[PDB]
Formats: sequence, C-alpha cells, structure tokens
Amino acid sequence: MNYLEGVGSKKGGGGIASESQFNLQRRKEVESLLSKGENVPYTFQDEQVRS
Amino acid sequence: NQPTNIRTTVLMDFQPDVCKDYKQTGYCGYGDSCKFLHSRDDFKTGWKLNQEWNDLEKIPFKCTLCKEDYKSPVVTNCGHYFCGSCFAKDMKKGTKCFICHKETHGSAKVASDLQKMLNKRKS
Amino acid sequence: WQSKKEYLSGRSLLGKRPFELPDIIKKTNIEQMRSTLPEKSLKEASRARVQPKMGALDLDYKKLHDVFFKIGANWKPDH
Amino acid sequence: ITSVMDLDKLQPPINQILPTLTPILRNKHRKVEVNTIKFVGLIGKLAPTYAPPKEWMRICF
Amino acid sequence: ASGFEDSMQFKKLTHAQRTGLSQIPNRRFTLWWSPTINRANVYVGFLVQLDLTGIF
Ligand SMILES: [Mg+2]
Ligand SMILES: [Zn+2]
Ligand SMILES: [Zn+2]
Ligand SMILES: [Zn+2]
Repeated sequence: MNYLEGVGSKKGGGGIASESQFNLQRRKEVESLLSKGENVPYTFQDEQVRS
Repeated sequence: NQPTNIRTTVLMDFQPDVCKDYKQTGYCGYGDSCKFLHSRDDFKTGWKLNQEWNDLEKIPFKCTLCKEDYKSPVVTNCGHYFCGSCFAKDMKKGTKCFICHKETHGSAKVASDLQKMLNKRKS
Repeated sequence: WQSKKEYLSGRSLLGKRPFELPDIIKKTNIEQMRSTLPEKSLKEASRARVQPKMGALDLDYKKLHDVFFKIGANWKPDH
Repeated sequence: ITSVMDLDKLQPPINQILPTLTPILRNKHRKVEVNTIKFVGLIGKLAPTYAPPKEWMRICF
Repeated sequence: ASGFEDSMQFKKLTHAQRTGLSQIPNRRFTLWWSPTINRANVYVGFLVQLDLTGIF
C-alpha cells in the first residue's frame, strides 16, 4: 500500500544524467539567450538575412 | 490444529516478483523503494566470440581429378589425396594444390593408409 | 620575424575550409554513417546508457583493412 | 580467488557474478570503484563470452 | 541504519529515489516474524506454493 506516499517513477531508463551533460545543455541555452536566438552561420557554408 | 480431513490443492504461484527494469538494465528508477526483487540474473554463455576485425570425412572418396576410385594413391604435405596419374598431371600446369593452392613442391607419398581407410578392414 | 602579427593572423585564416578526407579513405563510406558537418533530449540520452543500442556504424571490417593495406598500399599524397 | 582459481569451476559462477558488479560501479567512493574495475577487467581478459555484449556496453557507459 | 545514509549519492537521485521510503526495513520485520505471520492454522486462506520452492 505504499501508494500512500505519492512519489513515483516512469518505467524507462536510468534517470539523472551526468553533470557534464548538464553543462553542455546550459551553455547552449545561455548562448541562445544572449544571441537573441539568431543563427550565426559558419564561415564555409556559402550564404535569411543576418541581424 | 488444522482439520483432520481435508485435501487442499496446491496452486502454483508462477509470478516471480523480479523487477524487470533492474533485471535487464541493472538500474531501477524507484531505488530502494521498489516493491519488487531487484535480483539480477543473466542467461547462459549464449555468445560465441568471432572477430571480423582481425566423424567428419574430409576425404573425398572419388578423385578431385579422376572423380573416380583412388588407384595408386598419393599423399602430399597436406592431407591431399590423388592417383599417381592425378598428381603428376596437375603439376604439368598447376604449381600448387588442386584444393588448398599451397606449395606441393611435387612432393607425393605413397598413400597406402588411404587404401587402408578405403579397405573395409582399414590397415 | 619582424612581424608583430604572431605568425598566424587572420586574414587568410578566416576562410580556411574544415577538412576533407583523402579520397581512398572516403571510399570506406564513413562520410555517410557519421555526418559531422555542420537532436537528443537529455532524457533520451540517459535512456541510451541503460539500454543501450548496438551496431551504430554498420562499418565493414574487411573493407577498412584493405583501404590502408591492399588497395591503398602505395597511395601517397598528391603534392 | 577468481584469478587464482579456474573460471569453469568457480562456484557462483561467473555469468552470475558479472551482472552483480555493474550496479556496484555506481558506488562512488574509491575502494569500491578501484577494486571493482580491476575485477571487471579481469573477466574481460579471462572470460569475455559470458555476459552478452549489451552488458559490456552497459559497463562502457 | 543511522550509520551510512549520508554518502549514498548527492545530486543524482531521482525523485522517487530521494523521497520515497525504502521497503528494506519492513522486509526485515516480516522475515523475523514470518512463522507467525505465515502459519497454516489460519481461519480462512488459500494455499499457494512458490514457483521453484516448497514454501507454502
Ligand atoms: Mg505512476
Ligand atoms: Zn526495482
Ligand atoms: Zn585419380
Ligand atoms: Zn592443400
């Protein structure tokens, strides 16, 4: 009857992920904010007007 | 004091409580809270290690040249077997086995052990 | 020397192209299997560590060996 | 005991040992991580064929 | 159990992992009292046998 508690889990895989993985995620979003979402193109891509 | 005259049928419990995520993976989301066993068993040496990165009869009875019975049989440095006429003729063209293509050097033993195993009496 | 520029400075280096595999190696088909130029939710990645999935590259071992040895034995760079 | 004794005659046996270690690799500390990684790599040398290859990939992660 | 709880892990625990209660002490309590909590004399109840054991 441990249903009394109210926590749970989904049955998929192994949750938390690895601190290194969080930084990669966080440093992409920070460069998305400050960039105001623009896609700054690569130098080789053969030129969507840039800001 | 369970009553004297009763037969109670055993009802098997076939459900194991094994936690299916911890049995497969070895990680269970729920943790120490999990309502089930967590016991972790694995199968039985199924796999065979072959690396791509890196009463058998091996004696044909009829020839590979005559396609006929071995007569005046011949042994090479392999387990190759031919007629005296067979092996002499192959060297007129081929350098090597008619089979391996390893170096025979024309080297041929009298193969009497063949006639033995081609006897019904062996030796 | 006598250049305060530090030897390598930009004006030519701005436009240098990323890298091109030698043609013999490009025959091995790796170019297609892993596309480097130029995706996975963090939850779906952590699910991959636990599952995991096998045979990602589908590379052929006999082909790889020959490129360096049998076919590309004498392959030497152009200039 | 494992390196000293023959594998085939190990009592637990091996195929039952190795899946018990993989959740121990998550044990942090050191004495456990060191002594385990030496045990797991032992089996990689001596008896690779027991755990199925998706188990070896669970260890590589 | 007062000994080692602190160093389990830190950041890593999933919600259930961290908050939920461990079933492990209750299992200890029902192993120690098992032969009363499981006894055949019962008023109403049905026999089952576990899969590979002889435990009713
Ligand atoms: Mg739920
Ligand atoms: Zn579980
Ligand atoms: Zn012949
Ligand atoms: Zn041969």
